[PDB]
Amino acid sequence: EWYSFLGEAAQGAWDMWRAYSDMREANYIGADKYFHARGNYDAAQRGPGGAWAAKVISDARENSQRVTDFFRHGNS
Amino acid sequence: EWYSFLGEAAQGAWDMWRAYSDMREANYIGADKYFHARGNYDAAQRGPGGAWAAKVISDARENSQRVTDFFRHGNS
Amino acid sequence: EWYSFLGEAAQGAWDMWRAYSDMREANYIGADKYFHARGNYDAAQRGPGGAWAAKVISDARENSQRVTDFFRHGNS
Amino acid sequence: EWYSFLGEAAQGAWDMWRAYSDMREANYIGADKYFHARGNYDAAQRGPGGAWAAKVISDARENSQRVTDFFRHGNS
Amino acid sequence: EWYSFLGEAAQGAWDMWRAYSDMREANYIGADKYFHARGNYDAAQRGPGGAWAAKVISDARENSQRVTDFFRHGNS
Amino acid sequence: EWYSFLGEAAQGAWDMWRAYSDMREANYIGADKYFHARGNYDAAQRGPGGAWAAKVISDARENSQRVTDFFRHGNS
Amino acid sequence: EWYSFLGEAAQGAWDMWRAYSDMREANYIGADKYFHARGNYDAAQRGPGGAWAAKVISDARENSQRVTDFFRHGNS
Amino acid sequence: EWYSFLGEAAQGAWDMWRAYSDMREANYIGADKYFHARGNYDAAQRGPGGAWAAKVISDARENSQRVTDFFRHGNS
Amino acid sequence: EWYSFLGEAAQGAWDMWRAYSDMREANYIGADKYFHARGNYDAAQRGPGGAWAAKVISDARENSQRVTDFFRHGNS
Amino acid sequence: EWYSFLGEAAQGAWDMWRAYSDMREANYIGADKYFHARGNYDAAQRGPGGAWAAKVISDARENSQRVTDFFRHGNS
Repeated sequence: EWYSFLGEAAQGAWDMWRAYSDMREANYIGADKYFHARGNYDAAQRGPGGAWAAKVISDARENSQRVTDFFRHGNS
Repeated sequence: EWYSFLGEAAQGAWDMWRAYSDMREANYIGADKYFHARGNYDAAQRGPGGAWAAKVISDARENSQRVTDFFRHGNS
Repeated sequence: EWYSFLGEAAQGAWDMWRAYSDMREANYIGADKYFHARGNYDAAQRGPGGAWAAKVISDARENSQRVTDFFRHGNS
Repeated sequence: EWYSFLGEAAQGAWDMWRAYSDMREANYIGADKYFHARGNYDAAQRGPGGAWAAKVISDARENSQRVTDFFRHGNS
Repeated sequence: EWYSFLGEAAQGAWDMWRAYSDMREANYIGADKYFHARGNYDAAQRGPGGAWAAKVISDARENSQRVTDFFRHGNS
Repeated sequence: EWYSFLGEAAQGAWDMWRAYSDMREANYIGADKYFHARGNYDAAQRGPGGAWAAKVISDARENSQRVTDFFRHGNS
Repeated sequence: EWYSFLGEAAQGAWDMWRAYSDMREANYIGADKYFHARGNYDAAQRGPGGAWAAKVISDARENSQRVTDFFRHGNS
Repeated sequence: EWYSFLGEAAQGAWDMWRAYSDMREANYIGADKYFHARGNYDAAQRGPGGAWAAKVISDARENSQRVTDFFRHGNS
Repeated sequence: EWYSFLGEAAQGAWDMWRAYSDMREANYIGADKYFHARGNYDAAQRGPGGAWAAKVISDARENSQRVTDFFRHGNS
Repeated sequence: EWYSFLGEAAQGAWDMWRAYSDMREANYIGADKYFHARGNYDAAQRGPGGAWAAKVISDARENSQRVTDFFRHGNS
C-alpha cells in the first residue's frame, strides 16, 4: 500500500532539482537611469505614495494544512 | 495497491528537474531610461499612487489541503 | 492494482523536465525608453493610480484538495 | 503502508537540491543612477511616503498546520 | 507504518542542500549614484517618510503549529 | 443590477424556515433490547472493532469557497 | 449593485429560523436494555475496541474560505 | 454596493433564531440498563479499550479563513 | 460599500438568539443502572482503558484566521 | 466602508443572546446506580486506567489569529 494525495516523491537520482534562478534588476520603482534633465517636475508631485509594498522573492513555501478525524488500526 | 490523487512521482533518473529561469529587468514601474528631457511635467501629478503592490517571484508553493474522515484497517 | 486520478507519474529517464524559461523586460508599466521630450504633460495627470498590482512569476503551485470519507480494508 | 499528504520525500542521491539564486540590484525605490541634473524638482514633493514596505527575501518558510482528532491503534 | 503530512524527509546523500544565495546591492531606497547635480530640490520635500520599513533576509523560518486531541495506543 | 450565483435570498415573511427534526433512537450499534438469553456467544468474538466511527448530526454547515481575481470599478 | 455568491440573506420577518431538534437516545454503542441473561459471553471478547470515536452534535459550523487578489476602486 | 460571499445577514425581526435542542441520553457506551444477570462474562474481556473518544456537543464554531492580497482605494 | 466574507450580521430585533440546549444524562461510559447482579465478571477485564477521552461541551468557539497583505487607501 | 471577515456584529436589541444551557448528570464514568450486587468482580480488573481525561465545559473560547503585513493610509 503506497498512497499519496499531494506529493513530491522521488525514488532515484538527479530528480526534481533546480539550478539557476536569474532575476537581475527586476524591480525599479520610480527610478531613472542614464539621463540628462533640466528644470522638469517644477512644483510637481511624484510617487511612490499612499499604501504600497514591493517584494522580491526567489524561493518561498507558505503551505497550510487541515487534518481532522484520522483513524488507524493494525492487524487483527 | 498504488494510488495517487494529485501526485508528482518519479521512479527514475533526470526526471522533473528545472534548470534555467531567466527574467532580467522584468518589472519597471514609472521608470525612465536613456532620455533627454527639459521642463516636462510642469505642476503635474505622476504615479505610482493609491493602493498597489509589485511582486516578482521565481519559485513559490502555496498549497492548502483539507483531510477529513480517514479510516484505515489492516489484515483480518 | 494501479490507480491515478490527476497524476504526474514518470517511470523512466529524462521525462517531464523543463529547461529554459526566458522572459526579459516582460512588464513595463508607465515607463519610457530612448526618447527626447520637451514640455509635455503640462499640468497633466499620469498613472499608475487607483487599485492595481503587477506580478511576474516563473514557477508557482497553488493546488488545493478536499479529501473526505476514505475507507481502506486489507485481506480477509 | 506508506502515506503522504503534502510531502517532500527523496529516496536517492542528488535529489531536490537548489544551487544558484542570483538577484543583483533587484529593488531600487526612488533612486537615480548615472545622470546629470540641474534645477529640477523645484519646490516639488517626491516619494517614498505614506505607509509602505520593501522586502527582499531569498529563502523563507511560513507554513502553518492544524491537526485535530488523530487516533492510532496497534496490533490486536 | 510511515506517514508524513508536511515533511522534508531525505533518505540519501547530497539531497535538498542549497549552496549559493547572491543578492548584491538589492535594496537602495532614496539613494543616488554616480551623478553631478546643481541647485535641484530647492525648498523641496524628499522621502523616505511616514511609517515604513525595509528588510533584507536570506533564510528565515516562521512556522506555527496547532496540535489538538492526539491519542496513541500500543499493542493489545 | 441584482446578481446571485448560489444564494438563499428571502424578501418576505415565514420563508425558508424549518420546524421539526425528529430522530429518536436512530443509531444502535451492537446493542440488544428486550431479550432472554442463555449461554450464547461462548468463546466468541463480537464487534464493534477495527477502525470505525458513528456520528449523529442534526444541522451542520461545512461550506468552502475559493475567490480569486475580483476587480471592481465605480462610475467614470 | 447587490451581489452574493454563497449567501443567507433575509430581508423580512420570521425567516430562516429553526425551532425543534429532537434526538433522544440516538447513539447506543455496545449497550443492553431490559434483559435477563445467564452465563453468556463465557471467555468471550466484546467490543468496543481498536481505533474508534462516537460523536453526537446538534448545530455546528466548520466553514473555510480562501480570498485572494481582491481589488476595489471608487468613483473617478 | 452590497456584496457577500459566505454570509448570515438578517435585516429584520425574529430571523435565524434557534430555540430547542433536545438530546436526552444520547450516548451510552458499554452501559447496561434494567437487567438481571448471573455469572455472565466469566473470564471475558469487555470494551471500551484501545484509542477512542466520545464527544457530545450542542453548538460549536470552528471556522478558518485565509485572506491575502486585498487592495482598497477610495474616490479620485 | 458593505462587504462581508464570513459574517454574522444582524440589523434588527430578536435575531440569531438561542434559548434552550437540553442534554440530560448524555454520556454514560461503562456505567450500569437499575440492576441486580451476582457473580458476573469473574476474573474478567473491563474497560475503560488505554488512551481515551470523554468530553461534553455546550457552546464553544475555536476559530482561527490568517490575514496577510492588506492594503487600504483613502480619498485622493 | 464597513467590512467584516469573521464577525459577530449586532446593531439592535435582544440579538444573539443565549439563555439556557442544561446538562444534568452528563458524564458518568465507571459509576453504578441503584443496584444490589453480591460477589461480582472476583479478582477482576476494572477501569478507568491508562492515560485518559474527562472534561465538561459550558462556554469556552480558544481562538487564535495570525495578522501580517497590514498597511493603512489616510486621505491625500
